[PDB]
Amino acid sequence: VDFHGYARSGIGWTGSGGEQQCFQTTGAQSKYRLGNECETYAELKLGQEVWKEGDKSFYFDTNVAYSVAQQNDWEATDPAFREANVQGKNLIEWLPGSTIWAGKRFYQRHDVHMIDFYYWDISGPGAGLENIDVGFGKLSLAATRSSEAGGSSSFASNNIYDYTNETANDVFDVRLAQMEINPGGTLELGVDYGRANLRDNYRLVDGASKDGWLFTAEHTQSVLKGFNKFVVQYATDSMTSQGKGLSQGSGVAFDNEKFAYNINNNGHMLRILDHGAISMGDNWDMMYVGMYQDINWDNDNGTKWWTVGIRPMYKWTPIMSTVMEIGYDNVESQRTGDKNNQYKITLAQQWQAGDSIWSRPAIRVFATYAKWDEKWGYDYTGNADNNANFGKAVPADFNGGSFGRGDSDEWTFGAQMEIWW
Amino acid sequence: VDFHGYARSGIGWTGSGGEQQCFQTTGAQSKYRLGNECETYAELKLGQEVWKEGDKSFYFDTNVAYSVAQQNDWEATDPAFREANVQGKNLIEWLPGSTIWAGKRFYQRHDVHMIDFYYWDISGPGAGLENIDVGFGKLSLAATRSSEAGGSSSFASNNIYDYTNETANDVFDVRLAQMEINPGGTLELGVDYGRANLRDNYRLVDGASKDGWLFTAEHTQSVLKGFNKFVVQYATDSMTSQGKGLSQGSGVAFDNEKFAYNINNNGHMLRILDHGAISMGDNWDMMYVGMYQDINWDNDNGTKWWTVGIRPMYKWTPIMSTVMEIGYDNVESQRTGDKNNQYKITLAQQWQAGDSIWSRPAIRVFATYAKWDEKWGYDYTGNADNNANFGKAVPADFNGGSFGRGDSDEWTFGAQMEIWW
Amino acid sequence: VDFHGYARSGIGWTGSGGEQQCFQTTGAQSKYRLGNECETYAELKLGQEVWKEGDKSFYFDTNVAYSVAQQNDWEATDPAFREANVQGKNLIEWLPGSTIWAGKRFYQRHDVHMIDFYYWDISGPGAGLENIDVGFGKLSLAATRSSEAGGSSSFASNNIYDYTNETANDVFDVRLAQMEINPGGTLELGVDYGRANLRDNYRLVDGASKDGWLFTAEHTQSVLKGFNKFVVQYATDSMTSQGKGLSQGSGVAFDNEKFAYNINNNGHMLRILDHGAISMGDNWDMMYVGMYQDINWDNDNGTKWWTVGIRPMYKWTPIMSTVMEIGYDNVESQRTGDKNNQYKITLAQQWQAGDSIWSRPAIRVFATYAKWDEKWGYDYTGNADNNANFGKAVPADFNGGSFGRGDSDEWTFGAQMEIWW
Ligand SMILES: OC[C@H]1O[C@H](O[C@H]2[C@H](O)[C@@H](O)[C@@H](O[C@H]3[C@H](O)[C@@H](O)[C@@H](O)O[C@@H]3CO)O[C@@H]2CO)[C@H](O)[C@@H](O)[C@@H]1O
Ligand SMILES: OC[C@H]1O[C@H](O[C@H]2[C@H](O)[C@@H](O)[C@@H](O[C@H]3[C@H](O)[C@@H](O)[C@@H](O)O[C@@H]3CO)O[C@@H]2CO)[C@H](O)[C@@H](O)[C@@H]1O
Ligand SMILES: OC[C@H]1O[C@H](O[C@H]2[C@H](O)[C@@H](O)[C@@H](O[C@H]3[C@H](O)[C@@H](O)[C@@H](O)O[C@@H]3CO)O[C@@H]2CO)[C@H](O)[C@@H](O)[C@@H]1O
Ligand SMILES: [Mg+2]
Repeated sequence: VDFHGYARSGIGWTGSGGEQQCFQTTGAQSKYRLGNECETYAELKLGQEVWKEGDKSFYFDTNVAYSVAQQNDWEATDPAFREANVQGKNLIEWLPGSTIWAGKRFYQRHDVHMIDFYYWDISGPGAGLENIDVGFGKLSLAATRSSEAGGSSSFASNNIYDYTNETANDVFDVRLAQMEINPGGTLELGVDYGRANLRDNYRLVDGASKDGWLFTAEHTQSVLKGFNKFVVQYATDSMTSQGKGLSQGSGVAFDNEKFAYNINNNGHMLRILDHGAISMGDNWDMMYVGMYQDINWDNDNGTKWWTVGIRPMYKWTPIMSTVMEIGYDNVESQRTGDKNNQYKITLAQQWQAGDSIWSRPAIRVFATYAKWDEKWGYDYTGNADNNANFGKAVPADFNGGSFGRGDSDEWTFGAQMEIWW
Repeated sequence: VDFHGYARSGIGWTGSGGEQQCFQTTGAQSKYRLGNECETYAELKLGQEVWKEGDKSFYFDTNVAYSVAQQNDWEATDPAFREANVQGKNLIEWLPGSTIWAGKRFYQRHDVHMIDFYYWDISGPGAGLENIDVGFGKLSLAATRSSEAGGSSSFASNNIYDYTNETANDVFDVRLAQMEINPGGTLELGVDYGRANLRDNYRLVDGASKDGWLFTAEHTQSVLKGFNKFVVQYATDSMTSQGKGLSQGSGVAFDNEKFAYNINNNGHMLRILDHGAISMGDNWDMMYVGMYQDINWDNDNGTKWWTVGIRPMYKWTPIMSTVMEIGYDNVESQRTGDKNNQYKITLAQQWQAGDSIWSRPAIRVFATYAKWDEKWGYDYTGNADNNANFGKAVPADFNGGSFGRGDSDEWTFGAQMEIWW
Repeated sequence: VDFHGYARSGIGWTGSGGEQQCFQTTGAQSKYRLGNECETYAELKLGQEVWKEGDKSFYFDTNVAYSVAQQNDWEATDPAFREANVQGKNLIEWLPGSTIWAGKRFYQRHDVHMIDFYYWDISGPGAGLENIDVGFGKLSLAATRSSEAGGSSSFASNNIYDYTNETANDVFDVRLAQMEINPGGTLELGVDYGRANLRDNYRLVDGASKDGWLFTAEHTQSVLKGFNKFVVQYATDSMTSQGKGLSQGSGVAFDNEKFAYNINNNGHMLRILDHGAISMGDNWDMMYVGMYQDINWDNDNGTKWWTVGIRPMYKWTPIMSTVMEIGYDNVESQRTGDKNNQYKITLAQQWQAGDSIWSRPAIRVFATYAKWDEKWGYDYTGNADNNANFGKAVPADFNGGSFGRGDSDEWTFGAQMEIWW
């Protein structure tokens, strides 16, 4: 049996009082990871090569995820059965070196570690013909699925409350990669086309986006004994809300009281990202991110995001170092023009089973500090039925109430373990 | 650690629209498997031989099942802890080669793959003395348990709504097998006696079946480089409803509104089955089933079922083939004399890690087509309290409403993976 | 992959009728284990040494628990994700042979097998520096966490029903062990200090205990080819209710109707324990316990407990024996002075993969008998709101109703498997 996974777990305290807290800017889709994670998360994989004959082989892989709050010993939970697929390599003579697979599978995800941000991820149930050799590069083809909670109607109503049927969305993906545009660099290009796939007779709301596009282009340059990635992405409509490759063409959301409300995503998104990790000499390592994301919706509720941070590691011993992370966020509401922002600074002393910023297990002892000043928030007060502004960006003092995290401070500290195997 | 299991997973589309659908005749207890399965199901076993001394050994086995809808990546679920038992072989000098075991264990199940139909299965918590050598054959003894949701009353009421206590049922099993009645053939005989085991003072409903019998006789003949099984079974009363060896002597069911209703199973069942797989030459393999099942209940709500289908595999390469399945069902209501029926035809191109119809992993790409015409259905409209005909067979247009699947068509298609290890 | 666990599973019957029952004295915190367990419980561990360099190594461990009722095959359940931690040994040059760890981990538990009683157990999320060599003995340091369901208020109310916020408690532990006070004996000493850690601004009830102490001293003497432990413990206030090392300084409980009620634990506890297992010759083994526990609360609802039992094993063969267990309990209510008591006698014939009372797998076939006479019970009738005596000790006939198990008899029997690996 093969055994792999990821897991993080720990214990912490908040400067002001009680269990530890985590800090994320209202409107941003991420937080600066170090000494700013508040869960025990864990994926346990058990795979195995079940048959081999020369070049031909069949591999079986599975994944079961657990997420608990780590406030107690016995903590019951509903695990997620995230992957169970079979991949057969070299089984098709004519297209050599390629694989065909079917089943639930995490499929070629692209992410940014220090902010735990996945920027191109279409995993889920699916199937595909992977790694076909096109000479100048490798070309892969796949189809995956997602399905939104409700959003379709059995008959034609004018009442959004009748659109409660789960609505399926398909994604068709095509990538061309490992092209050496330059010396040291490579270029990957991909096209994603998604669409809500309606049951015979069902109907979507009026004006629902329905389908959409995501265009990705990623360049990898080898540098300072490490690397640098520069991405640029462009999304359209039903692909703007998730923004990783998955489609939500129905435009209907739901309150905690089962009331349907309208999230319509016609619009577009533009992403410009650059991240990497470089080694400078023998005693330093350092990861870094810089991103600007702009979701512009017709519905006028989009946002414009900016981030930057760096994680420099300095090594006393081959297995003892001092890590430091500094991050800055700033989100501006499309609807109101206000701006929310924050900055965090963490200081940690770790012991890892490695000599790299990328090596783990790791055992940290840290201290984090954050100061934010938010001037807007989302209005989730009331009910999708009571409230008409339900789920819209609204200023910090809108109608004498108060939205957003405010303008304060805080510091937390503790011990943590993190590890991929 | 030992690692074994079963798992199936995939992606599909319905000709008419949306996610894929599966087809099963109303009244039949099975569907023709190929390109007609709509879940990600998976059992993960982790066992181990914990002690051996010569002939003596102690084996530890466990099983944990997962079933999700494969419409998304993160799909939480409550797993079933299905087996955790210990078997010790040769530990009793006097009866050599035999095992004694205790714990939850799948125990000697007999099924029919293409229709995924288990026809003799009494697994659950239990214990037994297995494989005693009686000279002309092997004789095994076991006791397993089941318990129905409610069905007993603390005091004597006349109101069925007072019969809500979980009611336990025990099964006592005896089999005599591996007897060579003829050359190439073998004969197994088994007797099952089950009964509801009431708590001190509790009482069952008036007229409740209470106990019952299942008699099995299975002949296996070696043929065409494969085999053929011919079964004949006979059940009585509290063994007719489940019809695999488990007992339900209480006769009380429950609506989705927690209202008790009366399912009384006094009557009998007669099963005549013949299935097998044969190889004809070097380029063809083919599985086949033929069955006739008649449940006759006093309560007049039984049914009379008929099935036939064949799955012929033709192999282009030692690892690439074209499979085809064709199935026919026809169920007639005891209560109304009407008949429901259907026929399915699937065509698939697979790649397996084998050269057999029985070998897997397998990766299929298929298309299925079905046409049914149902003339009756079960009335589950209303409430066990609102409705008096709750859960009874009723014609297709009974009281202007409509029961059954109707008289239509459909075709689906997709990709799937399936594998036992 | 490393694979370990514990698991017990089986099938049983009650003399009087139905599934088997288990017997525990009202007020006692344990039952005499043999042929007196009614669940399928199982922990499945999968660990692994992920990196080693000479003396230095990093170990990864995990645990997932399942508990089902064994009344059926398919039994769904919510598993508990109990441990996921990383321990790195010898990573700190200056303090050699010591480990530093972080994550959810079972940490140095001390228990009493025949009564399944854990008397010093602070496991949960946490971190620590383990096994520092202090010359005359080994000194370890750790901090673990727990959190009670509710018990804090956002503002200052006088209504206990406003104290519904989960309230966290930290524990700080220090032990000094492996000191050879005498020849053959050793001495461990430990101090535990726990306290509810309130969020900025939240408040506890008036008079809430808040914090507390647990003092442990355990002496182990090597004897009769086995051993003997003699413990003495002393707890104070917020450590008296759990009484194993975990803190509950809030004093607020909840009915099944979400109504807060007051459990206040100011008081103290005194524990005197002596247990062990000895071998006498070659044909006998025998475990034994003797304990006296007195929880004295200001609130006057404490109890005074007494137990004694012995489990003598006599071995026919190196792998076939006859086990016997005899236990006696007697609890007296602090509030009413009444006394509850019981005695059990079990007789079993087992087959184990060992020659010891401590060796398993084991497969038992047994019969148990118990006779009790309880004269008081807890009043859980009504609601924390309806009832004012909710949850208090009350005599057996208080207000014409009836509390406690009464004065009866019973006998059960069956087969079971049990195994740690
Ligand atoms: O295994 C490689 C991978 O390990 C780590 O990624 C894990 C994350 O740490 C963990 O939070 C989780 O990520 C989730 C994202 O937060 C969320 O945006 C969404 O996409 O679901 C994710 C769950 O899959 O899981 C991943 C891995 O399963 C590490 O951060 C990565 O650097 C590394 O690529
Ligand atoms: O492992 C041998 C076994 O593998 C396959 O059987 C699995 C079925 O595919 C799967 O559906 C499931 O069967 C369930 C039945 O549908 C149901 O009638 C009832 O009896 O519960 C069953 C769950 O145990 O599980 C089995 C195996 O666990 C394959 O179909 C068989 O040919 C083969 O014998
Ligand atoms: O693995 C060593 C350990 O095995 C056995 O202990 C298990 C118990 O049999 C099992 O009931 C369970 O114990 C629970 C206690 O009943 C309860 O008081 C509380 O502390 O939670 C416990 C769950 O951890 O689990 C343990 C082991 O996980 C055996 O009894 C012991 O002798 C032995 O030390
Ligand atoms: Mg659940």
